[PDB]
Amino acid sequence: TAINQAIGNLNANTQNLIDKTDNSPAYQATLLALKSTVGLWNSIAYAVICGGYTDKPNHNTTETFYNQPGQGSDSITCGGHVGLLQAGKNNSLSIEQFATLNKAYQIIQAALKQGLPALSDTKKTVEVTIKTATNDTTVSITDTFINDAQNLLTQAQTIINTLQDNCPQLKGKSNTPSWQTGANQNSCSVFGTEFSAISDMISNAQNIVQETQQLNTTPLKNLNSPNSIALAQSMLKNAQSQAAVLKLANQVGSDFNRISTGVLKNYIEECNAVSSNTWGKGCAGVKQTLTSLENSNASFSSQTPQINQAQNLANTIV
Amino acid sequence: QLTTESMPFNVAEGKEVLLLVHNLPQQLFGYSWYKGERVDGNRQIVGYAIGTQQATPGPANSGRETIYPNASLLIQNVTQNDTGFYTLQVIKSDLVNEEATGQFHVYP
Repeated sequence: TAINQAIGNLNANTQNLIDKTDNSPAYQATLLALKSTVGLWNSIAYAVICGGYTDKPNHNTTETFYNQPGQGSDSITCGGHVGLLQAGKNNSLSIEQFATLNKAYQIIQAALKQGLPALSDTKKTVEVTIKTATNDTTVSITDTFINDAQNLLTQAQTIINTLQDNCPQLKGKSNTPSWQTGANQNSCSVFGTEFSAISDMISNAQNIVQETQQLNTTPLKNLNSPNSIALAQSMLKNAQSQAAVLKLANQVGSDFNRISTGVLKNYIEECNAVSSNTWGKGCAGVKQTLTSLENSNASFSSQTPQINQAQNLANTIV
Repeated sequence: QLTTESMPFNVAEGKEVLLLVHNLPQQLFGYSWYKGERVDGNRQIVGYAIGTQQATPGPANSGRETIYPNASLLIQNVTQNDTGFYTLQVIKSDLVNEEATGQFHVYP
């Protein structure tokens, strides 16, 4: 008996996390992980040191990645003289590693101007250019890329793993941001809790996406052990998964707060109107989305008892 | 101004020499030594990166040099080949670069 309303609740819930955007915890959490990643990179990027040799030392060659937030410039160039010293953990990124980052970066930017679609939507595509010179040589490619969470998170994951696994070193000084010394700093020391936090967010947003995925393809529509034990385990499964979602999204705000502790406390949420003058602040419109998530979480929390009932009924059949 | 200085300036064979550095900048990213009068990938003896406190030898390396953390460099058991010019490339923390050249003479 108490089913038919409980299902309506479980179903309506999915429609709302998956089709809606404005009030969706799942959506906003996902979007927050992407914005932050971008936000990270903008704040940091002008100071990461790329160019180590991987086979052999050399000061002659220098890649320029366009539409990057460097210091004076709207491009970053991966050093030539740095080329004299081996790329690796705690030193310097390789040019390759930077290129693979930049790709992932350009994709996420392109998809935000176009704007992340809803989670049920997997169709949406986006065009993205990637200009890169050498010294001379010059490559411009415009390719079509899926604009969906699933994928953009993978790009974010690409970005943060580059930083965490390689811990590049950071430029000295000589209006700068305040975490910048006159000496080199291992970016895993300085930005450790941001890397961990944004990483934790990406990684959580992924599970959101999964769970919503299976949830969406699994709508729902008597005696003692009369094969309605199924479609209770069913009902169970969905509720236990909607719970997971709401939890994870909450946790994405909580994961974000850790930064509001550490060094990019202020910078990651601020800007000046990619351009010459965007280095050193996140310039990704994070606040707006944070407060949008916080509210999604709050508003949806009113389902948290309906969901737990679903479970407790389910289990009493078993 | 960055500077180098062999000692001894003239070097007995089978013995050893030290190339001192002067005016090493305060704040470094790393630095490198080169057989030659010029900075050349394929003539690098060794590179030291601050971030990792590590010394990776380049192609030129005879496996008888030792670099130290104030940029100085030592060659032991010198051979006739070791004679010549030697060049120090230094990268500052803001990535401004600097070179200095020096030289020693071996005799049999």
